[PDB]
Amino acid sequence: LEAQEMLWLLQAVMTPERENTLRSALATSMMGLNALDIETLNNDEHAWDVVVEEFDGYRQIWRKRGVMPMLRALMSARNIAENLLATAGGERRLTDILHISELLQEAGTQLESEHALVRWLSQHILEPDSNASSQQMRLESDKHLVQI
Amino acid sequence: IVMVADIDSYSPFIQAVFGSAPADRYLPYAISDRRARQSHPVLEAFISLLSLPDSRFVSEDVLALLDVPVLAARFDITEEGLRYLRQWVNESGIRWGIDDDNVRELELPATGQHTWRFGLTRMLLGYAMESAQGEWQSVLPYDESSGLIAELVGHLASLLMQLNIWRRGLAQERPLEEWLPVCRDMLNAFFLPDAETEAAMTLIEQQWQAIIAEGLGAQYGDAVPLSLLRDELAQRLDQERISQRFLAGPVNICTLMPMRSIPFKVVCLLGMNDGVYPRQLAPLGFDLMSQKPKRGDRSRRDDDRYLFLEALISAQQKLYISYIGRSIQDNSERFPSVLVQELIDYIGQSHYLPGDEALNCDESEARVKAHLTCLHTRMPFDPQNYQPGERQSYAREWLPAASQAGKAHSEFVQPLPFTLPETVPLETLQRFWAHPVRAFFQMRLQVNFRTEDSEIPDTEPFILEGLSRYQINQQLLNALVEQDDAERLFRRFRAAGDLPYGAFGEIFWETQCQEMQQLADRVIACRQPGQSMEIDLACNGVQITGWLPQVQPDGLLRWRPSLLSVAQGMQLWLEHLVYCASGGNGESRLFLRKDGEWRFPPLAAEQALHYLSQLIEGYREGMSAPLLVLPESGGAWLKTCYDAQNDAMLDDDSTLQKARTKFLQAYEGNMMVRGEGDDIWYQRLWRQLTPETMEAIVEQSQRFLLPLFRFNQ
Amino acid sequence: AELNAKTLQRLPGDNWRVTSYSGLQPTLTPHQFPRGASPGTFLHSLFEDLDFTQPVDPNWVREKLELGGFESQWEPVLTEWITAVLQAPLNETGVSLSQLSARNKQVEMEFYLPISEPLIASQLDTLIRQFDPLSAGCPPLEFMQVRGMLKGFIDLVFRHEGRYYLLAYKSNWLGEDSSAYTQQAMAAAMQAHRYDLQYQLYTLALHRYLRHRIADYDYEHHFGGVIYLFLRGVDKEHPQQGIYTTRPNAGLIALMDEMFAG
Amino acid sequence: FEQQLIEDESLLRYQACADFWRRHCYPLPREIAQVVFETWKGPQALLRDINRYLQGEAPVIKAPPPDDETLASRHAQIVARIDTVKQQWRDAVGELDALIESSGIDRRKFNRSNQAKWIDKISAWAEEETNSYQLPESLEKFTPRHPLFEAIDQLLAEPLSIRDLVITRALAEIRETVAREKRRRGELGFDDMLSRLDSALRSESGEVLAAAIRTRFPVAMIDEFQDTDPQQYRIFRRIWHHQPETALLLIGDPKQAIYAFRGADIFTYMKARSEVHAHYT
Amino acid sequence: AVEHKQLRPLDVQFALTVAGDEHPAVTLAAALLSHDAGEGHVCLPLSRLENNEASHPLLATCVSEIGELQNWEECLLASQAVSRGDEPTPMILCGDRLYLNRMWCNERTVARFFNEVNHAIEVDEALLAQTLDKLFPVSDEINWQKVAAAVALTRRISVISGGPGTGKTTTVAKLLAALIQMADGERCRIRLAAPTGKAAARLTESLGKALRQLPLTDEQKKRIPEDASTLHRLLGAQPGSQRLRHHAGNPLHLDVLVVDEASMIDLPMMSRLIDALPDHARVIFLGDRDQLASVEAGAVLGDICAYANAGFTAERARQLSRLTGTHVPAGTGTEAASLRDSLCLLQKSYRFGSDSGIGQLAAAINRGDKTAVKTVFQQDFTDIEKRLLQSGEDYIAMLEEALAGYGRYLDLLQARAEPDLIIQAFNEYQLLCALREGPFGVAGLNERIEQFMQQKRKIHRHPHSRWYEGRPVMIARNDSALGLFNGDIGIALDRGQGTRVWFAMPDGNIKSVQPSRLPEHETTWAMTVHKSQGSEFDHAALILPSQRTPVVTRELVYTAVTRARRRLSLYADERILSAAIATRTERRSGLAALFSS
Repeated sequence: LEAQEMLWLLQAVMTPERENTLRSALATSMMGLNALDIETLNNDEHAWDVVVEEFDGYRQIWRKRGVMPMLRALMSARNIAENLLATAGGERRLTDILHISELLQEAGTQLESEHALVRWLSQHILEPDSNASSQQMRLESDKHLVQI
Repeated sequence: IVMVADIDSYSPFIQAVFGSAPADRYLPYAISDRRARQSHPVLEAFISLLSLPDSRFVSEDVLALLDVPVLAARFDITEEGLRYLRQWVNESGIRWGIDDDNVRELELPATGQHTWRFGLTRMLLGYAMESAQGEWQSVLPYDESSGLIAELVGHLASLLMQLNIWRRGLAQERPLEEWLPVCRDMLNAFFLPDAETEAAMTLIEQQWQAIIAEGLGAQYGDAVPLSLLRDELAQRLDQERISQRFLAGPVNICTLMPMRSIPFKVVCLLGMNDGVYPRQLAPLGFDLMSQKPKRGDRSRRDDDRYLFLEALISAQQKLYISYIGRSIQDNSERFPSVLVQELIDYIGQSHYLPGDEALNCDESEARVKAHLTCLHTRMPFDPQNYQPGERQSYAREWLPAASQAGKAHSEFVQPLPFTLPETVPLETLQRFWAHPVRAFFQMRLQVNFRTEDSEIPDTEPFILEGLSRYQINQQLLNALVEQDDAERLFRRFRAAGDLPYGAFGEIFWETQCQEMQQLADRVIACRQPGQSMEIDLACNGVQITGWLPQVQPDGLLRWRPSLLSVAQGMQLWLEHLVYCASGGNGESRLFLRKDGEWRFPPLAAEQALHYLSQLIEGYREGMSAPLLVLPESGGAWLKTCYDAQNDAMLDDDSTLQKARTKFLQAYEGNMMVRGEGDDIWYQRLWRQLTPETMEAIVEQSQRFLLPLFRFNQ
Repeated sequence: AELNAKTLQRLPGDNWRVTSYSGLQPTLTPHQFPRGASPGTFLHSLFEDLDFTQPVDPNWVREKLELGGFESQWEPVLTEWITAVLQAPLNETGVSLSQLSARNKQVEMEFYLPISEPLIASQLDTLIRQFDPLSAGCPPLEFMQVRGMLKGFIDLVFRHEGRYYLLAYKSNWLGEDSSAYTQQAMAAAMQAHRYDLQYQLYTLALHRYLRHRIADYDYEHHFGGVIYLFLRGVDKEHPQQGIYTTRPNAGLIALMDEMFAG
Repeated sequence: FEQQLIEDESLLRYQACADFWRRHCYPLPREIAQVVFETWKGPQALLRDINRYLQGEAPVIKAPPPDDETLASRHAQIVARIDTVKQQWRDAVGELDALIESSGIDRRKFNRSNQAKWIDKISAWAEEETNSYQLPESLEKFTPRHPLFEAIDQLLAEPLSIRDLVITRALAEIRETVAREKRRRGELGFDDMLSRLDSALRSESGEVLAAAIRTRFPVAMIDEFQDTDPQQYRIFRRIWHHQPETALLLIGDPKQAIYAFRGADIFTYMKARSEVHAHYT
Repeated sequence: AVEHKQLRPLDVQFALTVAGDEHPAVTLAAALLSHDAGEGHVCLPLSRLENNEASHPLLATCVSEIGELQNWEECLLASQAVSRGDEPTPMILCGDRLYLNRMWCNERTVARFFNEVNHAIEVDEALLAQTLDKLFPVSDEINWQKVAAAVALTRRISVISGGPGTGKTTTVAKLLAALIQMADGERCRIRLAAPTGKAAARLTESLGKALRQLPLTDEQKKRIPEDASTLHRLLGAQPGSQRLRHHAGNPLHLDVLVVDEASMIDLPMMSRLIDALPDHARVIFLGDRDQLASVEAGAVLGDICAYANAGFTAERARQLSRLTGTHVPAGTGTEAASLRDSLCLLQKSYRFGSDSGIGQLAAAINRGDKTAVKTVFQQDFTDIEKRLLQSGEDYIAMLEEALAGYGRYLDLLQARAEPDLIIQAFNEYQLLCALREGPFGVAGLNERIEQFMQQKRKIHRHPHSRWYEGRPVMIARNDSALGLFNGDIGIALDRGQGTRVWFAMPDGNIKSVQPSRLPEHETTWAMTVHKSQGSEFDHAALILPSQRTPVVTRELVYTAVTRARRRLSLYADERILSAAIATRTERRSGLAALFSS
């Protein structure tokens, strides 16, 4: 599900004018907002204006600096990494998000256009083929776990 | 300076970690010795156009060429026109094959359908004739492209015809005196000159004329094939390197280049693990210099060892060496290179720590090699890096993540204020009781998770399964309910290419016609002509306005080519409640496949209004809080726990275990049937089905789905 | 336990960058030539590769147009336009390009110029406007403090009768088709495209080169001036149109050398 | 000298299987395509059946069909074989001479009625189950004198299936189409290196190439010999069988050969143990 | 024509695919039919194909049969691509006019809807006359609005033809008031339809401010029409598929349907609207007869209202005299009594009379060009000015007159006032251009006006910001979530919280939106005449290109004249204005022959 959430986030960054894709991307489990927060964000126009402005800034960083600077600024401004580390069972989700970010940055340097990386991510979501780089890694090494 | 063994593998990671730094942390960087990448959608499209007769003309390979703005601007195709052409090729039945002669060329039988010419004829017939008229030349028209937007079809037919001509042009082998104007004519035919893409076409012409000049300098007389020139141009286009910003002033990112040793204060080395460095280039085998070596002979291994020596000598102040020691996938030990191992061996055998002045020789060597080795953490948010001491991280973005002083993810379920309006339509109640969690998402907070549409398949449909089979069964059931000609619908579905070619489509149509005739013999056995009626109800101060289609005097008659499911039973029960509340004494019947039937007897006005008020209370409860009523799994749990003989629910442990088994079977299915839990609306609420939420779903299904199985017969 | 992250006290680096001048900023006729960057570089390569002593051969021009990829019909007008450019002298005494031998010429001189002070635009533009007469208009450009090296590629340097001269090529010239390219229009083009800073840096680099190479060097004795050659403005009947000769005041060069040195 | 290795080979394999299904299953008539549809729904089921045999070494099919027999000839042969039994039932109908047993109920004539309505056309492929009541080996266990029961038992001795000929033609066609497509594109695969080295050592001059390998490395220490394909052992027997000054050390374990799904085989290790003379543990 | 000779690749590929191995006559006929369908002509007459083609004898040498295929009908019917209406063929030849199958189906659907289904609803004439007397206060002479309302409430299908400023929405309000006052106990689910969303918003605000004026009851205010919907939203059109929600099976549950601005309704949308209507709904069409043609191929309202010049019937004249209580004139002759009875013509304009030159110029546009020259010539009526545009000095004079037109807008912009008065001052002066690019177009005039505002000290513009204070933008796509429709103007300014774009909602308020929240934005200093339909401007200025183009015709100049409320300026040559009036955008269709029998 984290790849689909990253696809929705990239579609909201690329097209922040239509509010439907941005609303579908903000309500994901990666952001981690309640239904009251989504309702107050739909009701308050100024908070949605701030969200559209910061997503336009994310689009400017994504067009100027790349994939990983935009993703790092999004994970630092929203502080979603600390919230996923505080949530029990979210460390594996955070490592999957980081691996998806590394693969998107590795595939984004070989592509010139910005929508081409989004199409590549949607294609790799639609293609479940297993490569040596695109497999799931170990989530943690310090904490001892029962190894199946 | 930072030197890597391979620049192209590490340069995305280097650019990623150097761009992500904030303004107080950002240092300027300059990457040199990388492969010169100027314009990918020009050079790659020209390489794909040089492989035009060898290509299979798949629809994705042509839409990737139309993704290029140069080829789209040549044939006057915009981005909106490309977005229309995507769904037009996806729905028009265009998979592979430009022409029927191309299908006969590949030693394949001429099917006549599922080609580019078939789709072009289909789109032009749809521009001329509506789809309700029928076939003309065993080609069903395409009713989407009808207005001036089908002019873009006239652009696409302007493209593929050109894609035929060079397909007949680049097949024959030509000598080198004839390949001169070919690339120029291809460039002025398929591409348009622009301000950005002028230098790419100039480089294409320069490399092509340089290849032909190097060929004709030897006066080559024989013929030269197309694939050789294509491979030579693909090799020559990627040969270029860039080294302009090697010493501009930002920190240098480059690979190790031989016979270049410059003194620097800080020299960093990356990718010094085994296998990556030293770069090994195997000899040709038939070279005589490798057999009898001389003094002046040069090999890449000795050049890399001398480069490591020059990097050791050229470092003035600080030398940094980093290699991958542990695998990121399986945590396997990755050994370093032999040069770094000899370096740490000479360090351990030549120096000792003042803590253990005289302990041993091997133990002091291992202690020095362990003191120099800084085994960093696997993840950047680890608290070991932020511990104060010798080494400390400068990444302030992962400091609250490593401090573990953040709030956790709260639950998505929250009590929201919601006032029930006066006029609530029947369509809103049908969309609510079709999927309650989706109706809580896409209507209350207006969050509809829009997944991307499916891509075009690479081959013609040999089998029928999924949405296409359901649409074929739906049209066949709507045709057989009026006793229409099934053969006309067979010719209509075969003219559109939705059926398999030849006899297999006939076998599929025969077995689907047998199944739909078996269903129609039960459907029209008790069918009466009925018209649509109006619904105007007042329940609990709530107005319900709507329309019920095909209301017969026997009652309600619905037919769908699906399986026995609880959602269709809930829909039929809602229609029966909204039908019996305003007159209408009679049963309600729904006929599914495999002798599945939902029946509800007629009820009084009081019981119908009470159950309608219960459904209205469930609707106003589902908008404030997410109403966890699973139709399939909750209905399976209920029908495992319900007893229709005594009209009471059992409470023994065996039924409580079989209902849990049915709930786990219907929630998460097998590896062949998609379960109910595999959905984008249920994974947002919970990640794992907890028994507390399972008991909540069980209680909500016992509260709501109980008149479904109570009045079932 | 409590943990913190270290913070950098100062900036990681000053503005050090090795830049160039661009970083700090009937049916067949030369007026009907396609105006672009690639035809400009093609004409620059044609003026670079061609020898000035030998007469221009038409088959060589046809071969160069075959290698470049232009039309073959432009060639007999192109060779006579090239010979009309080469016959026109560009000097205050009337020295043509055919009188320059192979040892006297040097094409595409690449220079690196050091600067150890932070280059302030306000302290430089006033020093330019104090001596250069073309800085009456032209409001000043804005650039950051550049400390380090400066790259440059001079088109041609040539000596004649014991006096050194510089020559550059500008060939865009899209807006002129008539004979309106007089000295006023060329001066307006120099003020608009801001080639005064490029020519001043070229004079500073040539002064430092002739000071380093030739012992007992004087700036007024050896240097003669800078010639700008607009290719589409050269006419057979107008020797003054197309060429633009400028000489500095010989006091700006010493102050610019003192500013760039330290 | 330069070739492009591909990681995934399933796409070209599915393309060649689709090409085989286009060039073999499309011009068939209804009476053959019905049996083809009864065997497999499409080329995907056939590829799912033969995907464990398309990769690696091609296996040897026991009792293969002849090279001139097509689907129509096999269909006509099975149709004539069914029609002979139908003729022998139509000739010997209307008689009952076997003794009635306690297990044998007297409704068998109704089963004969099920054999009375069965002989209408030869357009079908599936016979009735009541012919299992007309077997001499089953009626004796429940007195058969007429050879019609023995002809029915000979008809039901082997299953009437077109599956084996289509599988043999698929194994002959899809691998050749995959190899031709990879030779056209110039690509190579992981098992293609083993197949190319085995075809090079299969030739006459390539034996001298093996001597070049004896010039290259005059020793071999092969770890994990339980995971050894027969092509690999054929190569290692071609190079290092009995030549002097070269040593072969097969270090392995037959009790750990668990990769039989990948392509390994313990019978190759048993052949290697039968070929060599010395054993160490 | 000139564009008809330059063949599109769509027509060439259609001719190569449909005809194929047939005669080249069928190829040329299919190419000409596809080109006329691309230009907007519904039908192709065989006389133009036979006479105006140079290859017509050559194909006569191509065919070889017993009868030699001398006639075009036999040569087309010999091929398998043209039939008489029985075989599922792409091309249809029925009345010596060749069309495509979709166009023939839609044309026969329109002819069936306007010839057979339009019956006469018989109601009480005394109560209808009493409601018309109590609603319309003028009863001294002939009022066309009262006759229009009577003939719209009498028949089922009725077309009301009238220009802008003639009080059409007041007539619709009186018609709906008399409709609800006639049927008291019977419920009426009134529905309103529009082709565009901006015209739907204007229709909602106009009928809202019109229906609250007339006295109603508590049950009569409950039956007020709620909203006006788009024709793609009322029928349920999807972006992906062309399947409608109310296509053939379930009709729309409506009692009366008022479709405003039927001039922008093309033939497939009209045929899809016709197939969705039940057998009891009454449809009232609104629009102007001489207005601009439809967007796609087809001309419905013009071919309907072409028979309005003949007049009514002899019985219908006595019926209208008994209904309205006045003297209604009768039309001479009887060709199609149902269509001639269902039509009406509005000539008495209320917002402008014979004293204003705008209505006289609009009446002279449909006449000869010398009448328009005489209308502009004598004394100019203090409303219409004519400025000759030939050279650069005339362009500078046009820019100076545009500065004089936008003077109050720049004065309210520089004084830092409220944005409502800024939008109200901007909505008084407007330039109307024909083309899009070049020196005469949208993007040319916008960039020239921006350069002129950069030259003179009127508007400060940053070159790299693109969101300077005072730029007018317009949206190109609809957005129901933000509340803005296609064709709505917004003004970007700084209220103090940043540069935001203010839009004037039809409810009377102003909405400040972020420029990053705008889905589409184009500079609108000069609008096209096709995109300015429905709106109204006080001072309009038409700019026509000197190059001859098929866009500049009689209907374009007519829509440019009727766009102005009081003041209208012209910047064109005399020869271009003389050629645009004579060259009428005729669209060949079979409605002239189907309605005649």
